[PDB]
Amino acid sequence: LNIFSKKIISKVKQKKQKLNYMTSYLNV
Amino acid sequence: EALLALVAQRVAAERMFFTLEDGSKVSLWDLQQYVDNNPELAALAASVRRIAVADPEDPAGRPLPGGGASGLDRSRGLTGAAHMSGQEAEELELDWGQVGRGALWRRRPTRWLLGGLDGVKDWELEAYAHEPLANQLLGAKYGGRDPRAVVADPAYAADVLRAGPLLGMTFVLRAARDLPLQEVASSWRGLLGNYLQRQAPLSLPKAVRPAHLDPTDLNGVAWPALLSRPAAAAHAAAEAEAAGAVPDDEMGVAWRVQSGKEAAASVAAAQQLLQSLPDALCPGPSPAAWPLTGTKLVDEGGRNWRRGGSVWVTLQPEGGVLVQAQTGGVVGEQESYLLTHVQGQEALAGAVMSAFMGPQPLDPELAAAARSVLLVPANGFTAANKERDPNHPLYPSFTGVRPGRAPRDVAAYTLAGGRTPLLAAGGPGEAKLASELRTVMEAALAAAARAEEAEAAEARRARGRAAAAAVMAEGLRRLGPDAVAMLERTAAEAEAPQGG
Amino acid sequence: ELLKDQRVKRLVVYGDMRTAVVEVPHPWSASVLGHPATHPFYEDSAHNRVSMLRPNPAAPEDVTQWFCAEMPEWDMEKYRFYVDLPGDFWESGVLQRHLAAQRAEGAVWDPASGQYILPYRAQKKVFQVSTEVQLLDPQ
Amino acid sequence: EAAYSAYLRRIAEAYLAEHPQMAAPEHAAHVARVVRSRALGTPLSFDELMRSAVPAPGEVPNRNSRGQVAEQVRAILDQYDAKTEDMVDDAFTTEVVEEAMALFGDANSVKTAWRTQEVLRELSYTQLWALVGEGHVARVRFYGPEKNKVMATT
Amino acid sequence: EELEDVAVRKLRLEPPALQASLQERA
Amino acid sequence: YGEGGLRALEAVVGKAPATTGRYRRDLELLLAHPEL
Repeated sequence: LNIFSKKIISKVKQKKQKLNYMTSYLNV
Repeated sequence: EALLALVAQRVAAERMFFTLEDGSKVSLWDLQQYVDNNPELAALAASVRRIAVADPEDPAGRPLPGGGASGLDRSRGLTGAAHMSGQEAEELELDWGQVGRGALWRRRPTRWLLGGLDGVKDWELEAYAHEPLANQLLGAKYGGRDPRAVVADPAYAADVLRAGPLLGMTFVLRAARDLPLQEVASSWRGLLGNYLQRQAPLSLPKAVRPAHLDPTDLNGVAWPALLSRPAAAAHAAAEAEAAGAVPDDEMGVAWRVQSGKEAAASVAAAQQLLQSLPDALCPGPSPAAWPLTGTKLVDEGGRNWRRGGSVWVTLQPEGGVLVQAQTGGVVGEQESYLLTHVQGQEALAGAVMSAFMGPQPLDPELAAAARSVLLVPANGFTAANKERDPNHPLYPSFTGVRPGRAPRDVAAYTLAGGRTPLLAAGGPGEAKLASELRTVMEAALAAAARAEEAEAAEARRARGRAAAAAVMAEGLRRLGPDAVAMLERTAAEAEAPQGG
Repeated sequence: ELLKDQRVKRLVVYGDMRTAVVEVPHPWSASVLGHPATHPFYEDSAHNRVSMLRPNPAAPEDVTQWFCAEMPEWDMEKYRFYVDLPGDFWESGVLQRHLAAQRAEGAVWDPASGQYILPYRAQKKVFQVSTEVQLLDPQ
Repeated sequence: EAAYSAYLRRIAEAYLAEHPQMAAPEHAAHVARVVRSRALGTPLSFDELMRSAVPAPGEVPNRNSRGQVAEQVRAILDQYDAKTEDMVDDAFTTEVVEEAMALFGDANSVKTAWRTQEVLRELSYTQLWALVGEGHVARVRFYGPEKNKVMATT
Repeated sequence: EELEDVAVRKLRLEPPALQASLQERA
Repeated sequence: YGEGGLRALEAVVGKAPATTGRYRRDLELLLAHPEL
């Protein structure tokens, strides 16, 4: 949605991938 | 407020009860709570998960040996229809056997043109009849006669048209196309109006016994106690003459005539109930407000009826017409909906029955096939061989024994002891053993006559049966196993095929 | 022998159906025992390794017959052995018999006392794991 | 068959001492029921009954192999190269915690893991059998020139 | 607590809420 | 077919591990000392 909540979701996805590469994160 | 003294009080305390197995009575409120407020068990119910019991009398568990893969359970992956093994169809009631096939053609396929490329099919027509009721009605009258003569007589066609609600003829119309709703409603309304304009005042049954299923035993039925009475036929006839006494042959049904199908009444009432088809199926223009929407019987927009959905029209007695439906595709995902149920509309049941099996039906092949199949459940055989009868007229069961060819050898032929049944009929041994069986039976008939309203007569018949069984048993031990076989085949080739 | 003892966590059969990789867990990684050799994956608020060793009422003198929940596979440490299967491996039906033994029990209803009971035969012992048979596609 | 007797005795003692007395002359059928239940095995709840043996594909955590741990150590050691109130409660040194997770940790402390997220999150034959027996598989489609593979829709 | 951070979460004990989430909610 | 011809365990709990038994002392010591 718009641009702001298209940047927030992109940043959250990047941190989710970083967490999956390091931790026991789920659904990534 | 909102019926606070009426919607409360547990609706007449829910004084209507059920009956499970060992006479235990449960309230309808308890059972409704069991199906409504107990959804954890329903989660298992819509998952077909297998669990298997444990043996209660075993010290060490030991899961009880069960075979549960019943026809409905295994068939959940199939499409269109389930599949059983005959015995499982004999169980779970399932007594409506198919008697005819048909089709409601838009343009009839010609063998010319391009093989039949104009063959648009609107519906596939199947007719089903209750086989035990078909036996009990059309078998004790039209049983044991020449079937060609029976189907040639116009009285048999009139009788299978009149006794249609009694047989419970249900017609399944399965949609073979994405049919528009308005077109199908208009077509059915026009056809049924055309058949209502020719529905002359004709014959209907009249009730000989009221009641049954009082509001304490809604699980139970009255017909096994009615048929297993201490005198049975005498009691039934006594009830009959105190109301409508059977005028016909061995069929029952008093058959009031003419006026029973009133004209300005039920025929016109049905001509209005048909007018409330395109204002009950396609109401005011909003395809999301039309009742048949959202469900899988129609598409997403509700405009068209999906191909594969079926409409089940069952003709009950007393003019009751039950219209149900069933979605198509995988039976494990099929959902069945009750659409409507009208009661007292004797013109609707008669008009639908005439439209399907009349002098001019919607399908002459279906009408001829149904009126021709019906003699097979009339002769005590059912349409499909559920009982695995070897003497079935169509689809007979086989013995499972390889046929024997006589070899041109000598070592295969052995002269053993008395281990062959008699197969030569008419010989001197067969005639003399028939004579010895004859004198044994004559001794049994003589001994059963010394065993000394209708209930005492039936008790005397039971005493005569006991004495005859004793004398016949002593005579059969005097005679041989070949005489046992001869008595068995004499008893088998003496009763009517209807079972009377 | 390891397959019959249910000590094999994974059995990866390759494309030719004649060579298998047998993932057998390290013994202290085979179940949630709290052995200090394993990495402390599972700790309580007292920073103690969690042990889930339920005693066997049929064998109180033999702790090796006691019951234990198997570890999550992703937390296991597994030897990966190479096995050259014979050409009649599928004809002999040893894997089929093991699968039929494993899938023959679990979640049994008990009318003598109510409740659904998971039987002790359906549970695992101290070092017994559920065998996961996975076949590979050469395509 | 005397072992059965001693066994049920042990289960009786177990329940009687485990739940604080409560046995009494009363509740004898309850005691017999729980003795039979604990003798047969473990009484499952409904949630434990419907729990699938097969884990969810999102439920499998990542476990790095040794080479992937080396990649993590290199990435972490490469990367970098206001009032105290509003400061988040999780205000630790991100680099130090990341490196202390690349060492030890859970995803980095197996030393034997090999494609732990690629193997798993993938149906095998036994997991497909469990899903089918639990009524979780909608459709099975045999494909291939040999028809030895299926594409199961759950 | 930590006894829920790992003991019931990583070890996949505590089966998912189906009875409560179906009766109390649905 | 075959030779010979004429003829609270293993049915409640089910068998007993055979490869196991060398870890019995370690299991007993782990139970005896929970601080390990």
